[PDB]
Amino acid sequence: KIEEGKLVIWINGDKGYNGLAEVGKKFEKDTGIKVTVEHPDKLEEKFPQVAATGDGPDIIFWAHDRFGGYAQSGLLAEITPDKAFQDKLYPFTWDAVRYNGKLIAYPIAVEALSLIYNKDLLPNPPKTWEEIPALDKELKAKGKSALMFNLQEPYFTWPLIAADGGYAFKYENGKYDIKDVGVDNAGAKAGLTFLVDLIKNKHMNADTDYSIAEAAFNKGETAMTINGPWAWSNIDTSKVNYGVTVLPTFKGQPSKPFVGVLSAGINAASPNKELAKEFLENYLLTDEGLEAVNKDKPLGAVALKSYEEELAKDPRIAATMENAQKGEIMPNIPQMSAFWYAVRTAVINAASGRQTVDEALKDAQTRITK
Repeated sequence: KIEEGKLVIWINGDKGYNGLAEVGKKFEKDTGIKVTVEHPDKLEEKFPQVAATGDGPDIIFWAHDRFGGYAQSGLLAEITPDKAFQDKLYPFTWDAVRYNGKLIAYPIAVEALSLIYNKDLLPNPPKTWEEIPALDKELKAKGKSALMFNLQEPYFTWPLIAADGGYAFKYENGKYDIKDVGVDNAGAKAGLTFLVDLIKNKHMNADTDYSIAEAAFNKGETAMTINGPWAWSNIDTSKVNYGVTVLPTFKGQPSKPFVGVLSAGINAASPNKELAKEFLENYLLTDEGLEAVNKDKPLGAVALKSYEEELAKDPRIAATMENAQKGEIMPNIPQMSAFWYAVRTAVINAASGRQTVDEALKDAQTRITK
């Protein structure tokens, strides 16, 4: 029902929680206050429950998309970083941590899709989507295929659909305009159509899913794939000589993948708000703090400029941040749930011929703005 005089922190089991425990130890010796870190199962489902009764951790770490609902219920306190501290992190990350204009969490890390290719089959990866058809016919002459990635889930195909104009919800003046949806505009249709032409002309198969695409790439059958940092581990084992780079352009516009920002929020019920702020701003969000967490489990690309510049020496991390800066911050509003269902159906329908491109998107759009 509080604790007063200490800090309790929650973070998921797949993150560097032992490394975060170490930043906590440094805090205790410099100030005398104890910090304890915990990683309970399905913690993102528990928080809403215990927090509603005035209980739970003082601060919680999770992808920014879930904090929208939390803030809606008044579970998060408004943070007060001054203009100077805000200057230490890339500007676009702050747009992922606000509900109704108010800052409700500190950005930590950044994640997004990238183009991954086989250097042995393709020493020069394509810069454009338009080039792919010809590259495929060319590689087929030796028994290989150009590209294979998950066509079942919209999170994986949106980068292409969004490239020339698509977007979920318009973001402006620090707020999302629930009525300005971009799924049936010219750009979105052009993108979905190029995707459908790939399938019809036999360059891709409508059934291809996550596991099927990963295997083909790790088996050296296909020259490229589209995936996140969570897949690098497996490619390392496959022994394929791969590279991770900027996504191809479409109609000269950059592909726009969704961006997930690991963030730290403060319980509105916490009697330790000043301690939390001091800890997060002056201990965790420093080159020394993120390094400690990273050493445990890689954070990937980070929001802190100074440290990201060091990390950028790894071309894979440099690519992740590049595709992220060119991508679309995932909206944190409730209406976003309607988006997924409407778009998922639209893409599966167009790929199967069950429905045309122009008609699939029209219906999705009508559905979301409903």
